[PDB]
Amino acid sequence: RPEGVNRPNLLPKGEVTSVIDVAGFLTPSEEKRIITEVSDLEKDTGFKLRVLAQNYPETPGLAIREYWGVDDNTVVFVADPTFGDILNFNVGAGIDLEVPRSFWGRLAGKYGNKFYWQENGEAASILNAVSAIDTCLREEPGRFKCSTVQGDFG
Ligand SMILES: [Ca+2]
Repeated sequence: RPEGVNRPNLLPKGEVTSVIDVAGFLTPSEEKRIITEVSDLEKDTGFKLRVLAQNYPETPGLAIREYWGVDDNTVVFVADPTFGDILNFNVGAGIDLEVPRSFWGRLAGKYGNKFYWQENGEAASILNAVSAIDTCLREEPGRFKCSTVQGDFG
């Protein structure tokens, strides 16, 4: 409970990037793979997935608002083992309209439970969750949209 953490100092230095890995969970090559996926998704759908890997309270926190221009089309994925579900999804109102709410909890259960996180490591959890979000958001509308999660079969 620190007034809401707001640390511009923990933002990356140069040009905006859609991955802030404060915690050191991802290699540069893993970061690059997420950046590619996230760019493509945004190009194809207009949805903005942004990834913040952190250990609270070492977070840019409220600083990410201006940084990423957080809006109705933004899902902020916080991966942080200090808080609750480890995999935390902050879902813009525009995404919320297209995705069943149960999806985020199912995604968190699958790739975010503490056994999966410890066994497979932080990178694998994050990468697998990014891909499942990408897949979900790209689905055509329908009564069974995102009722299953990527990897369920494949
Ligand atoms: Ca890193």
